[PDB]
Amino acid sequence: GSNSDADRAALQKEVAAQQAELTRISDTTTFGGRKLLDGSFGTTSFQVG
Amino acid sequence: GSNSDADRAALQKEVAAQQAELTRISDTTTFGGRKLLDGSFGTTSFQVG
Repeated sequence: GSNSDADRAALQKEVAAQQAELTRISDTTTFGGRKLLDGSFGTTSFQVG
Repeated sequence: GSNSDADRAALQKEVAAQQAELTRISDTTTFGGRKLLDGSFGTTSFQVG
């Protein structure tokens, strides 16, 4: 309501913790010590023939 | 997967051992101390007439 919740400090802290959690989900997906979604993914290609 | 198995070092060791076993199969065919495939084979001709 632009004037009701003066708790904007903890609100920004909440969304900042959520962004940090997102950055963590980016990492910790190391299927082979080669974390998939984040970092530098080599744009691989699986040979099937 | 072009990036999934970082154990390509042991993979190379495996392939090199397979190649060395191939070269050993080439040797050790000393049918008379005249190993057929490698070593010294004169590419001779068997007389039958």
